[PDB]
Amino acid sequence: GQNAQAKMIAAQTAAGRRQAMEIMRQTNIQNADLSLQARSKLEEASAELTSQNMQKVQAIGSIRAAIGESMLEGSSMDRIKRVTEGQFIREANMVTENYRRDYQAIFAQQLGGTQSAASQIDEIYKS
Amino acid sequence: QDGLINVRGGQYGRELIVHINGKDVAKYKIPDGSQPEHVNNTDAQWLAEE
Amino acid sequence: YAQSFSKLPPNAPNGYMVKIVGDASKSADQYYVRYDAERKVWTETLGWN
Repeated sequence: GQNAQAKMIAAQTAAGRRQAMEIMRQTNIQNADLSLQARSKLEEASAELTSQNMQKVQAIGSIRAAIGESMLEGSSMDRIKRVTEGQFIREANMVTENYRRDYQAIFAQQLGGTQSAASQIDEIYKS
Repeated sequence: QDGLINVRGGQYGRELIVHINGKDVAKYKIPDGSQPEHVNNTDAQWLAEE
Repeated sequence: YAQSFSKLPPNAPNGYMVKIVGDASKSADQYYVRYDAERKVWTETLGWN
């Protein structure tokens, strides 16, 4: 039955082609979820950095209030606030950098998944 | 006078509708996601442009 | 008019203005913030009109 063999093999072309199409659908959908997770991480970083900003308002405010009633002024009295403002800037720089590391990890995971899907599609095609 | 449409991202198989002044001005259907070419279709900036 | 502070988009036109009105029934959380394109920061500023 040559026709039977052709029908069976045609089913293999159907099996591999839909299997490969599904590999792309699953890999493409996972990547979208990772992108949404990265966006949510960005939003969380923004919220925590805003909290850091609000704490800074009260912190630098107190420095100005105390250094304002001291009756001394000068260079050392400005170095007190300058060093404090710097600590807040560096702390925010860390929130902004921890986010970059997380995004890089997501990027690497997405590339790994895409490469795996590519290799699987090659395997399916090679039959 | 004006507004904004923040685009967090694109998910495959969903539909996007913008309703302004009682009119569904924008209607887009993201493909299922089997073709790799749909990366642009799900991209945030490409979707915003569309 | 954006209810919560986190609802603001991460990026926006330089001159955009948004009001928080957190509660919608109390005057405790009413303030305006405008975006800053070059600095990529939403700056609290005086309200419109």
